[PDB]
Amino acid sequence: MEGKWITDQLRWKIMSCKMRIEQLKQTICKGNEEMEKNSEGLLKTKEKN
Amino acid sequence: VEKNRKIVAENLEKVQAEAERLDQEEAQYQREYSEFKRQQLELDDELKSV
Repeated sequence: MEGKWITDQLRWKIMSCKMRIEQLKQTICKGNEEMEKNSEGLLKTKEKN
Repeated sequence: VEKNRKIVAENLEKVQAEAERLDQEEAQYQREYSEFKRQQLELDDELKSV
């Protein structure tokens, strides 16, 4: 188990990273949708003003 | 992406706050212009009555 425990810590470090890679990706994807939404809102509100 | 989001968010907030300012200005315009209209409507009939 000492040999498997070491490799299994990494197997968790990798899997844990993968979950942060996924979440951080979609966070950017959501962070960029507010760009097109609020920048377009900025435009329409500047022509309106 | 976080920093430039705050920049555009603030830009939208600043510009929309100005739209509210011009809405408040028109509101007062409507109030002031309506009293001018009311006075002009009474002068219109007073010019006719004379």
